[PDB]
Amino acid sequence: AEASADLRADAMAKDRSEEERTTEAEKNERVQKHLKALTSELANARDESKKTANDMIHAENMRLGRDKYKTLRQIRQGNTKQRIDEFESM
Amino acid sequence: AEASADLRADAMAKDRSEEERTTEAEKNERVQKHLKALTSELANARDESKKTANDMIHAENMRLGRDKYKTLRQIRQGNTKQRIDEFESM
Amino acid sequence: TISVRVTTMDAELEFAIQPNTTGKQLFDQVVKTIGLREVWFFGLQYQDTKGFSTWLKLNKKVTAQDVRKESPLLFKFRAKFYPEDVSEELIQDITQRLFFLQVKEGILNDDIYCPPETAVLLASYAVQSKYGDFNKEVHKSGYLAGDKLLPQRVLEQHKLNKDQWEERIQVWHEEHRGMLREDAVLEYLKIAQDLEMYGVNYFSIKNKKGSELWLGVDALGLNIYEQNDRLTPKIGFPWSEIRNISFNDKKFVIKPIDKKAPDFVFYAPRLRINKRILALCMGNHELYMRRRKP
Amino acid sequence: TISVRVTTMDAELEFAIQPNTTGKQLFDQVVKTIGLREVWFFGLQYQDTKGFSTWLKLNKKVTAQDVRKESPLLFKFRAKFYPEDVSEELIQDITQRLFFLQVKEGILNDDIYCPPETAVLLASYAVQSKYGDFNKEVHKSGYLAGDKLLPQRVLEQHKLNKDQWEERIQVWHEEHRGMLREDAVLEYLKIAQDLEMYGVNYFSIKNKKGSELWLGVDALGLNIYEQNDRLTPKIGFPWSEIRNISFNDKKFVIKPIDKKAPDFVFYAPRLRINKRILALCMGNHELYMRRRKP
Repeated sequence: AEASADLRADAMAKDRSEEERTTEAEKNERVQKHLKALTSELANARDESKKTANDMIHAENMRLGRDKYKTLRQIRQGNTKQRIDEFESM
Repeated sequence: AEASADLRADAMAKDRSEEERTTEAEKNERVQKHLKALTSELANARDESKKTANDMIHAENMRLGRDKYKTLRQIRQGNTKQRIDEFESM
Repeated sequence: TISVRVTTMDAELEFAIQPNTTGKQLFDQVVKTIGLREVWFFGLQYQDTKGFSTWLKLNKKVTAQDVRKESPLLFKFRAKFYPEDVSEELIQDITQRLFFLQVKEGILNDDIYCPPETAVLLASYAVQSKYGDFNKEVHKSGYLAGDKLLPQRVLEQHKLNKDQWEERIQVWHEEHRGMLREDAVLEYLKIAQDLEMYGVNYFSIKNKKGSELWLGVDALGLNIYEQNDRLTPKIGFPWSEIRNISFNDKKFVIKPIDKKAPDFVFYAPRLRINKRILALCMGNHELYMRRRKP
Repeated sequence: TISVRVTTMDAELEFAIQPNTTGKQLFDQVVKTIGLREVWFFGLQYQDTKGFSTWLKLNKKVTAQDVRKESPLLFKFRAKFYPEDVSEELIQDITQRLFFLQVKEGILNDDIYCPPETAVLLASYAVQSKYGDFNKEVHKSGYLAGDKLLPQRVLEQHKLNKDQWEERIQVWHEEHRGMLREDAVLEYLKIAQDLEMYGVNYFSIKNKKGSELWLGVDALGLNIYEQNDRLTPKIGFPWSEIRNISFNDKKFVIKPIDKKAPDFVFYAPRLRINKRILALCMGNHELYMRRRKP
């Protein structure tokens, strides 16, 4: 029989790679199914008049389709001067 | 003719009176009508994806019927040891 | 003589004072000069040698306080205490104006959260106060171009440009036709005093377990807020329930009126902060009492 | 000899050290004793004389640091740095367990915000890890009664009692049937690392105009947050954009890699804070680089 094989180093890591990461829930169907189920099971037990500020920020973040990595990617846009100016304007 | 009049000091102030106060918008019908009008006028200019934490806290407060004086009343309920205990548990 | 400059919300005063001058003497010249009689709400603030905003003690000499050695000495005349109700406690024109400009400044800078509808209604009263009745002849396109009418947050949330904003505000300015300038100032303060953060001095504090919280000191009492929510306090103590306050370095202790309840204790990050808290509690407690039983 | 006690998340160690002992020698006994080779993530924390949580410098003597003179000296062994990805970087059982217990502690105490659905899923993995497969014979009504399964905030928002919570959680425990204890720990960490506040060191900071904001230092860079929102940062700087960091008292300066962009400068309330920020930036930067180009 016959066989061949090229030999080369395929460097997988990369600077700023964290900006392209996805969440476990997005890459793990079982975790995603579990969280969907838990959302249903708790819908009835939840007292909607007891929302903390973080609860409201979080729900709004989900409504707008935000995640940790997508936000990191987004907030690093622009050049250094633009971001420093936004910082001073905060 | 004839007239009579009883004479007595009717002290109107009172400790913790702030708890029973109402807002100007609740006691002023013109202000209340102005605010209602402004809510309509701005509804269509608002970018609903730009909501700060305070905007959310405020809208939830309104949803639940809160106001500065009603809350002051509510949060002072209970005795001093119960409130100090809640403080430590925060 | 020592050169001194005292700035109010809408006026600048220059005074030359002898080294012997005490805060109280300097304060008296300022209130005297501006024609202000409701002085109990006010104080003189200065930047100290360390760079901290500090209220000038009235019973000590100016020169004996850590004033930022420079010339002239710069002081800001501001309200340190707020009335419980503006329509019953701010009798003079100068007093209302001063409170209005200071409150408006906090609203405009977002120190005091104000929802959008209210911010626009406030802006329209502020306009009527500054310009008097809308007049089609004088108030042409762009008459509000140099005014700070709204907090940045409100501008960022609505898809309106500067001109659209100034057209919407004009409609509202027009609405208050006939209202005197003093009445627009008062109306503005009536609405503003209902805001949750209005008149509240906030202080970062910790409980025994180290939880980060906010202590609010205001005309009505003491309030405790969750770190993330300064609009709705969770716990509150009315003045009548406090018999004694005191601090030992970072520890502050509030003793209740009875004996059964334990001491309300919290920790400030700096002694400087506890000193400010003590001064503020004392002042608001005294004025609270003085309104009720004079 | 000096009496020392070092507590990890699930174990307590008692050491007797000579006065000559450095932080590095003490750290080596600890990791040696617990069988931990992935040491770079860890550190020893102590309460100083002043009462501040402080990381023991490894290059200095233990006695020459402001350790709270007492006996034994009390230290907490904890992760000072977090991996970017747990499945890749936490190879040992002891490493995973230590990160899991610490992370769980922050979730349970609400240091890291976690929404309710995720908090219950996490609780169920923590239960599988502690108890192994649900067994109707061993795990009778009440087996979870002494466990801290959820953050107080989640309990307060749902109209459920302790028993209802245990029953709901038991269903989920049962769901993970067959999952090894080590896999439940890793699954827990994989979900937890996606939380917005996970692995972030938050510091209260001000910009030039005095606005109150949060600086977040983590494994991936520097982030700036609005005062009220610590979940979603508004501005961010990746490590590769920073060339130098330094501080002069309260002022902290971050120099960008080029020349045309100005310095990113902010002010910390204490010099202690800036020293912590520097230590944290350096460590995270180094490990970040090391993962990419060893």
